[PDB]
Amino acid sequence: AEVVNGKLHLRFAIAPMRPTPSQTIKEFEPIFKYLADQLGATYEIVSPESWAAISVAMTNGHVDVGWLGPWGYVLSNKKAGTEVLATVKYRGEPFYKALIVGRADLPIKKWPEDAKGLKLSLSDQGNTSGWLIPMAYFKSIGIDPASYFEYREGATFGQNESQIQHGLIDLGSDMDRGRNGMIEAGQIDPSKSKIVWESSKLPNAAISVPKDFDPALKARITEILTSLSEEKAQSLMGSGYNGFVKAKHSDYKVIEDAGRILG
Repeated sequence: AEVVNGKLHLRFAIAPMRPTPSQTIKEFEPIFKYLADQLGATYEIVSPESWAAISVAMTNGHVDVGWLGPWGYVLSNKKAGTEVLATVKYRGEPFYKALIVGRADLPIKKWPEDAKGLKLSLSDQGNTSGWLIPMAYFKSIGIDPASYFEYREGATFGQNESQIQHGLIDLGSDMDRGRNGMIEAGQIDPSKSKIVWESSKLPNAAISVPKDFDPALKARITEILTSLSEEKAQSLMGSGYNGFVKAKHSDYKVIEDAGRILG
């Protein structure tokens, strides 16, 4: 962050919460514009296609305020001391769940013991719900996805849902709040898929700043976001996202723990 020609400038970044960067920016830029306006700041914004990429951007000093996925925040905190200021609310709650979605007609009565050799697609290794949590689940039951499934990694949630719907894979990861938004936007036909597995509750996205971020600004940003009403917040964000709660590192313990156990 710097003051340019007397005017504060902020660099924003948004994780790939919606299926494409343009959708993500169109739907969530307004909360960032609001934030910048409360500070009298200019801004710039990007939304990378992968979850790992926004973590790396924050770690490598390119981002003043980032909306990071949980594992992206934990990784960046470990590497660079990135600080979480607040957690986003979805339907009024600072949590969400990971999914494994399957084709609607997939036999699953003995899941996942009846799924050997099926085509499973996980997301990039920076994706909490899309990679970290499902990998932790398989490892907890002694399954190595790369040798158990016809396995692919690195897909986006948009690719996973599309490929399931069109019969190109059997199984793919998603997150509940993400799937909800895709159904609400008419982007998938939910008759063609079903939830096969859901995780326990996970902490939601981490509104994050670099380690040495200006303390006065940090405090203002936190108050600006957390003081929003549900109605005002929702007016500025994609459907379902409707506020922020003050957060700290220990709120992400379950994610840190999962990452540790996977090495």
